[PDB]
Amino acid sequence: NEAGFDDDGSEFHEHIFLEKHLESFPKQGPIRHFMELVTCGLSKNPYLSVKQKVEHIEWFRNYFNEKKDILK
Amino acid sequence: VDVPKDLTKPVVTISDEPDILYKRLSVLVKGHDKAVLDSYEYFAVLAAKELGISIKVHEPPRKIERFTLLQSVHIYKKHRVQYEMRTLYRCLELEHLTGSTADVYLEYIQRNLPEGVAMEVTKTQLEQLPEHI
Amino acid sequence: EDFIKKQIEEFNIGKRHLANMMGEDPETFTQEDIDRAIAYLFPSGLFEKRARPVMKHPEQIFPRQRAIQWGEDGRPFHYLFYTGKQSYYSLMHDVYGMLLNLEKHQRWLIKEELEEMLVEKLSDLDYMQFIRLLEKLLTSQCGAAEEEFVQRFRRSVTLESKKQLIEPVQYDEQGMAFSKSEGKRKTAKAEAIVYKHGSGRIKVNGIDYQLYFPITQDREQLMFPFHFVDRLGKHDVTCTVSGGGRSAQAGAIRLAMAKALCSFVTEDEVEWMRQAGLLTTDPRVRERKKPGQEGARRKFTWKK
Amino acid sequence: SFFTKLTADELWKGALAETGAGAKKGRGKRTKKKKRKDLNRGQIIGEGRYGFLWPGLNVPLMKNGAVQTIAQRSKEEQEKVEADMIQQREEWDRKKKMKVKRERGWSGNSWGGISLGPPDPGPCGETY
Amino acid sequence: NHHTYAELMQTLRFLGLYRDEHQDFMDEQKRLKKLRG
Amino acid sequence: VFQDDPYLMPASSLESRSFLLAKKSGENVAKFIINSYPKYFQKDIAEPHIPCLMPEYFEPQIKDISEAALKERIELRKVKASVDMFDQLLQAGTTVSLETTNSLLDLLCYYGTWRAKNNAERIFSLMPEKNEHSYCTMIRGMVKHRAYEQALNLYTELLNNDVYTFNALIEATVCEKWSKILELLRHMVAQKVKPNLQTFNTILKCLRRFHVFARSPALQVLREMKAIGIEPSLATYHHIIRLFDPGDPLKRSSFIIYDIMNELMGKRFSPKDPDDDKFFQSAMSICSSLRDLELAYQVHGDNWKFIGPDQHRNFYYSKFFDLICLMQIDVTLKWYEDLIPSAYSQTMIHLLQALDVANRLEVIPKIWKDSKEYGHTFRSDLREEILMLMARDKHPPELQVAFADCAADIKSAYESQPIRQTAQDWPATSLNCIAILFLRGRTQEAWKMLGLFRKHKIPRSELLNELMDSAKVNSPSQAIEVVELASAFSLPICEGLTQRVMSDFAINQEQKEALSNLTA
Amino acid sequence: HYVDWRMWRDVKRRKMAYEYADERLRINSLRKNTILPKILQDVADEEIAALPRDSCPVRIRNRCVMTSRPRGVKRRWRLSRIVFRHLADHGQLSGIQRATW
Amino acid sequence: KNRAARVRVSKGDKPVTYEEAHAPHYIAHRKGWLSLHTGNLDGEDHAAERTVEDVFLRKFMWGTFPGCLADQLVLKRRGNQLEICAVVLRQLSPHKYYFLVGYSETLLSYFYKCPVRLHLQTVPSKVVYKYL
Amino acid sequence: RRKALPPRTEKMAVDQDWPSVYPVAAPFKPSAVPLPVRMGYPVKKGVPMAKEGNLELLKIPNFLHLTPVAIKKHCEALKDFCTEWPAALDSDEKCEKHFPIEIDSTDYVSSGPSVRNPRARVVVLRVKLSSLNLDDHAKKKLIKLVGERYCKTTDVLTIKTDRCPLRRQNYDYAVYLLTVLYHESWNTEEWEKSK
RNA sequence: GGACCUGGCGGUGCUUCAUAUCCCUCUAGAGGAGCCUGUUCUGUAAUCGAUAAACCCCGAUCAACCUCACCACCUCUUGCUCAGCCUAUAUACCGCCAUCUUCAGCAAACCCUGAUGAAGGCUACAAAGUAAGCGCAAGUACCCACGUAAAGACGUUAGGUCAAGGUGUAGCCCAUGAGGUGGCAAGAAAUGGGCUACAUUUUCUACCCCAGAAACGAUAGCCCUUAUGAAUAAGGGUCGAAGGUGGAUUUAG
Ligand SMILES: [Mg+2]
Ligand SMILES: [Mg+2]
Ligand SMILES: [Mg+2]
Ligand SMILES: [Mg+2]
Ligand SMILES: [Mg+2]
Ligand SMILES: [Mg+2]
Ligand SMILES: [Mg+2]
Ligand SMILES: [Mg+2]
Ligand SMILES: [Mg+2]
Ligand SMILES: [Mg+2]
Repeated sequence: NEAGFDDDGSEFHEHIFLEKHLESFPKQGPIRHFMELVTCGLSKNPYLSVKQKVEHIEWFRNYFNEKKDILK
Repeated sequence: VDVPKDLTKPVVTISDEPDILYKRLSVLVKGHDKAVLDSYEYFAVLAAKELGISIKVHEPPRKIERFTLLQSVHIYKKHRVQYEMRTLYRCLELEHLTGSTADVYLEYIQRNLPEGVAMEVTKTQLEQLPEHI
Repeated sequence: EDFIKKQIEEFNIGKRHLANMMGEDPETFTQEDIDRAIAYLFPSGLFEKRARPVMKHPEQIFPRQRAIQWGEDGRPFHYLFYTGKQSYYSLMHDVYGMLLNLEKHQRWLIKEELEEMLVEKLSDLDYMQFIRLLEKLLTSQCGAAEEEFVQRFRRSVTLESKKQLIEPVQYDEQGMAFSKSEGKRKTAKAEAIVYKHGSGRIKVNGIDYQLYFPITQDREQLMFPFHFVDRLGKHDVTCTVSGGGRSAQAGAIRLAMAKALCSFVTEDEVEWMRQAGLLTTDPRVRERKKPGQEGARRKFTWKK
Repeated sequence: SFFTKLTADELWKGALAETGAGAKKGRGKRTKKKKRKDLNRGQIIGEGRYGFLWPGLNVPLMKNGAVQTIAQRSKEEQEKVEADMIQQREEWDRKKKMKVKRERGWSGNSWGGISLGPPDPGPCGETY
Repeated sequence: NHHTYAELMQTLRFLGLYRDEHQDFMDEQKRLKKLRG
Repeated sequence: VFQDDPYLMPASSLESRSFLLAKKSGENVAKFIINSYPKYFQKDIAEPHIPCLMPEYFEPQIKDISEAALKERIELRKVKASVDMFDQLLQAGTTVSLETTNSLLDLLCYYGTWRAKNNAERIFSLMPEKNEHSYCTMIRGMVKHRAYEQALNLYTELLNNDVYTFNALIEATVCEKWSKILELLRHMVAQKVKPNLQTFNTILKCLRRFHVFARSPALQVLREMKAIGIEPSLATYHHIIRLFDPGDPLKRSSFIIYDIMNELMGKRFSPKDPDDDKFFQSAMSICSSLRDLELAYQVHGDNWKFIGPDQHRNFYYSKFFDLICLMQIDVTLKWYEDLIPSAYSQTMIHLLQALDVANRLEVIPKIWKDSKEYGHTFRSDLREEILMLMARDKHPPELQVAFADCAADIKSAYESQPIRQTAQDWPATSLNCIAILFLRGRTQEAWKMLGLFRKHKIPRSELLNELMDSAKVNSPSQAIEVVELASAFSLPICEGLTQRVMSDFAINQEQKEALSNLTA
Repeated sequence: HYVDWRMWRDVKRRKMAYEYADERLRINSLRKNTILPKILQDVADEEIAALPRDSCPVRIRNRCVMTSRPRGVKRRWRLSRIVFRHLADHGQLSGIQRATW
Repeated sequence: KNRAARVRVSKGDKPVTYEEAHAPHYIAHRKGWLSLHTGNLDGEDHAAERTVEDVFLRKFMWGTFPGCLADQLVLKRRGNQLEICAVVLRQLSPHKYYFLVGYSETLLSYFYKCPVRLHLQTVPSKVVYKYL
Repeated sequence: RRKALPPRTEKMAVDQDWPSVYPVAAPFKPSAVPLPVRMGYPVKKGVPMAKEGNLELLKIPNFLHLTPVAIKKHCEALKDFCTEWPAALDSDEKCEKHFPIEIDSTDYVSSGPSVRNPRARVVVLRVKLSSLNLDDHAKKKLIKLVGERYCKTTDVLTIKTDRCPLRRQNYDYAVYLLTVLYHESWNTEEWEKSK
């Protein structure tokens, strides 16, 4: 059922462990809470790949950085 | 009278790695015709016994999914028609079966499918313990 | 007509072909082998055997049709040809002759069977009058020729059993005799083992009935078999159950207890139980609901 | 759509309206009746707009013992074939629609002086 | 996509291989209507 | 590849050829439609992406001299290359890469005739940078597409400044020339090219025809090939077998080559030379001349691919069955009745004469019926042969029924085709035996058939014998109204009637006897 | 050549909703979140309000494939009840019979 | 009164085939399914796609073999393989038959990205089961 | 104009290689089949439809191929390729002793061109803790951590993995999770010691 | 105008029947009150159709926005469509069904009778009917051989459906077509089907049956919470009436 489509040799740890993608914010804030829940859901979701997950992550990063005016 | 002299035998190699051992191959064939399923499972068990492996058999119950539509087009709610899909299961269990035997047998059967059948394989393999534990 | 022999020889050839295919001695070969082979080679979910594929002997496939009843030209062979019912009337004439011969000396056969034995359609009234001739002939004496002539048509009565089967007793450890039986119901299936030497308490799934059935009518049903037999406190029973309805499980226990007691009990008392009517699975089950109406039988109000 | 399309016999049925109310009771119709037509027989499988020459069905496969290949029918040949098909359909429709001249017997719209030809032959064989 | 389906089948008809009887009927009645005005 | 039902069943070689060619034409039509409308099949519905199923893209991109040059070797044509050379020489005046120039020259030499002349005279403008590869590819092109003096000039120029390059050069030099051949071979072996023996194969192809003074040296050249130990002896061996062609068969060399090809068959083969297709056909051509059955059996894993074209397969099977017929023939007819559906006039003629020499009369009917079932119709050569061979016989009395049946079928086929005019001269040649067989049970058929024959004639001695036997086999008037008429027609029937009239014919009536007397 | 202009509209809606699917989900999560700033939730509400029409997955409808019938369609086969009954009676599809249970 | 995939009874001069003579409640009782796939079964999916491609190819080949067929199609999909089975008449030439077979096979293959094979049975004139 | 030759039925002999004439799955082709097999509802005073125009044979699946002789042939051919099972492994207790770690995946197969299906990712594994842990503190710890993945009636812990789309990814993640679970059950905490 | 054939009709006669149907009988219900959902009617700029039996939780196994086909307003003109049209015609149709049917008749092809007329063709201890074929039936499905489903022909209602889709005819083809904003979808009122209860066989508590308390009732309204959505539903607090078991008539078994 997977003759081809190996996800570019991706790895389970590359899918699940996003701590390396999580570097540009502390570990206590509400942005941290939100992104931790997001990473949880992503690791739970197998349908998408590490590519889509990192695009999601960069999306959130850029958005809350251009809306970084608050930090409340 | 025309009989070939030297039969072309394909190449085979016994790789240094050990083959994996499948504890139990439990296959489940779903169909519409119990006669088709009986012929198919007889075929399978005969091939397995000629290959020299044990075998078990049992027939799970027949499942049905039915639904109702309107018999007419515009206005008749009293009068409907019904339809149903009848699916029939047959389970084939094999024990103490080597990985290469699994490969050859499943390939044979997978080429030998009939048309209106689905085939659900469950492979159970026994393995040692990791090195990090 | 020659197509018949064509099909016969072709059928033999195909039979030999199939025997060679399946790998057996083509000479010794049977119709059950034929039918199993064609079922394995040509499965069919068709419900009717008439519609399922069949490779059968052509003599049995094609129905018998009357051959040419007259020669190449001129007269016919039989002497009733100019009327219908030639064979029927000839047979009735022969029967009348035999009957008057016996006079001067002094189960049945279905209409469809008679039709397919002959080569002509029949009528209800002529069938009735033929049966009347037969029975009035048999009312009086009959010789050997007449007896064999009548038995040529008379068929087997094929009587049924009209009796409740008996399961075999069994023996288990410490030399314990018993008898096991199984009962069913609408949606309840149970299996009960009766121990003869034992007596007193009764178990159900590991629980006694006194507290498993808070209601009294269930225990009344459980007691009805032993109460009728008079075998109340000398034989104990264990049982396991799987069902939804209370009264359903109760009736299942009743049937299983009776079917297990039939072994230990005498045949005459088994017959008494059958007459009592507690050894028959009631076929009644909740009817299907129909799509257009409100229930299994109730319809919406006809509003006029 | 292509899926919405369907076989032609039901189209002709629905267009003719042979049965359903017009026929029953003998009310009939005020002398209008659509005649069925068979386009399947009309044009052979070869005709198309782009007049590609098919050696398998449209052109003989071999010529002078030489294999053929796909080629193009130019505009002049295409319009020539189109005119040929138009005129052919015209003569087909002409031969279809014509007069019917049954010998006038006692009068028009009267079945008096007409003969049906000799009797029909018998089963044993008796030509009358 | 009925787009792909219908475009392919229209091109194939223009090729002259799939005799679409539905379109034949339609274009016949179209010709007759444009003849009758 | 062919269907299973009997109507679509191709029952002849030419029609089967046309059939699978129509199938290939449909395949080409499919290619055309897909490469004309790719967007329709662009959807990759299948989970495994397959370029074999993806639509095909020979579309030049936007003007881009470098990417256009890289796409040159992708498009596989010559107009793009002309335009690219134009754009690079006229306005740009620069080379994208020497490898690109080499590939352009490769393509243009492969594609090549005034067009070839122009393509070859438009390559000298190429930038000074022209290495060996360029020069030897120019030689390749000028050899395999144009005359040989140009290739020789290019080779001399290269010397002043590869295996199959020198192969093409030797082809050019060769295509009597003893000193030429010798010096060529000598300097070629002297150089360190170490060819793949394709040079040797080509020089053999050029030596296709010569006397012993080069046929026999080929044997020592092949022994040298074996000594160096390169050749599988797949094509050069077969070419020398063909060069053996011949006023007298050479049985010694024949046995030698039998043993050679015997060990070649014993060992397993691998293809290396594109010319192994003529191998099969010309090998069987030589086998047919040799005429040996153990030889045929020897010539008979996946080595059955070298047959290929239906023409070579036809020649092979024809010669094979011919040798088998002209070799008991029970095993031969067994092999035949086994391969007839798989296999596809001359072969049937050889079969008929083999059955004749065998005397197996009962087999010919089935063979004729099979030929008729397949494609035997609208030609009476084989009909004449079978009729003559079968009614030279009368020795089976019960088989006269089969005689009558096959005769009736032959006449049903004979009278099919009036419009063609070919059925008119068939009875004049072969009606005699047909009518004799019809006479041999039913007789009225043969009577009226001889009537039609004589009322179409070319009488014959066996025709006289037929008339006599028919007349003698009870009915004076019925015999007279035939024999007397044929006598009044021609003289030999009259000299036979002189005797026929003795028994009971002349006593009936004298008007016909008077006519006989007048004609006599 | 779709069946009708409403089918065309439905296809455009489906395509827009797909090509804006991820964004809609992300901003809807950012709206329905509870702990983040209410002003941020308001900004996200404004973003969703400024988004184009025919982009939400609610405006589309599970219409039929052939007859374009919105109602009376089975999600599995995607076909309308009339066409389903039609080709089932004709026995075109596989393993379906009348429920004479 | 119900009218569903059944023929109106005429005077008795109507040749009818088995499948259209029998009613739509004789499918499993006295008939077989024309198509054979697993999309209908439980656990699998893509049933809508199976059905739409079925009807498409049915109508396609019906319109590319006009006047030659004498029955509905029979489809046999064994895993990835596809097998078409038809019954036609011996009206046109084997040339045309084979050419159209190859053409349809190539088109189906390149369209559905599926391995396809086709088989057809020839008949002099379409069989008749009854005269309705 | 053209006429079809008579079928191969009379041509085929009684001695014949049915495995060779029907090696693989294919339609019925009555023209090639010699058997008079008919199938169809017989009409009053009638019989089923003859094999020639009886397309119901083609409607139904086909099993003329794959006869007992062909099965014997293929098994005799393929027994050269199949391997042998260890004779020492002849019981469930012995096999689970040799390799207590049981692991099983599964996947359906369906007719059609497409083959991918998300259920392919499913995998699970099973092991009895009676022999693997070799201690009691970590045993109590992990049996308290796991909610319902244990089963003491059977004395086996079982876990499922589908978080990753690939079967090999599921396998690797399950192995890593088991390893880290053992390593983290080895130790403890002070709030865990206080109970 | 006289005499007849067939059919319908008879508050037409005799006989035999009526299965939950005619009644007598049996039970439980509808017309009482509230509520949910349709229909009629009122108004609105605001779809459509069926609208006795054989419609009224009917097209719809769904209408907050697409669904939407209406309407006000704003734009497009070869317009996704080798155009399009939910524009008229179900009294042109196919396709799909209600219907008597809780029937058993319909009948090609022949023969005969009536003076060779419309028409009929029944007597079994037998006098002109023979009968293809269809259907009933049989058999198959579910748990049987019974039962329930399924099936149920020829035809009657120009029965319903051009709005599932297609299509003949007649029309718009700068529109009667297409696209996007908004609401449209309320009740002074009458009626239908269904839910709730009007009680102590009840209401509440744990179990579903050996107990203990009271001597009731909101799926309506107000407020709040949550489900999904970009923007009806379930739950919680309050309100604690009508209601006292039905006016002729009527339904199902
Ligand atoms: Mg109905
Ligand atoms: Mg007039
Ligand atoms: Mg929606
Ligand atoms: Mg809407
Ligand atoms: Mg409009
Ligand atoms: Mg109407
Ligand atoms: Mg019913
Ligand atoms: Mg029935
Ligand atoms: Mg009406
Ligand atoms: Mg919401």
